[PDB]
Amino acid sequence: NSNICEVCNKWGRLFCCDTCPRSFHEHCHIPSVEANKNPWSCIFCRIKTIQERCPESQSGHQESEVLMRQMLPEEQLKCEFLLLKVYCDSKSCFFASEPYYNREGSQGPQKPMWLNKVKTSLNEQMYTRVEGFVQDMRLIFHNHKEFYREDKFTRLGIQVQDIFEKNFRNIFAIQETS
Ligand SMILES: [Zn+2]
Ligand SMILES: [Zn+2]
Ligand SMILES: [Zn+2]
Repeated sequence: NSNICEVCNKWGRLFCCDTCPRSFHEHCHIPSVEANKNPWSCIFCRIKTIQERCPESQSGHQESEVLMRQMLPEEQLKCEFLLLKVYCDSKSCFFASEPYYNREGSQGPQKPMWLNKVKTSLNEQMYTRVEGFVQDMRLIFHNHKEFYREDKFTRLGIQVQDIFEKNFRNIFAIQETS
């Protein structure tokens, strides 16, 4: 197994996947690494199994159809994994914890949002459809773009949004377009 956490790339107290060589800190894995279960399979393995059981799940989909899906167990897992993929980028640190807004010439957003809040919301089963999760994720970056205006710091929002969107299209097998 790897000797660093797959998500944050640090060593420490790691839990090892029994079906691939990845390792995780307890609260870096999403959901948090389970108390027992021997063997244990990580989220990357669980996602791979879904695809393998239903190869046609990788045929292309319309975003509008994906968003309206109810958050049954497999859609819940896919959103957990998509959230994890954003945390895997080190630039996610800027969007992880609750922000605050005091900048000359800007007003804070009406509805602040951050990754840890989405993480809690998923854990507490607060989203009933995929749309709920995706709207909150996109809101994180949209709030950032609006607040930071012409500062070059706006680019961090663009960059982390691109990681989100690429992973969304991959995980949910969105039909490729130009
Ligand atoms: Zn970690
Ligand atoms: Zn694994
Ligand atoms: Zn099938």
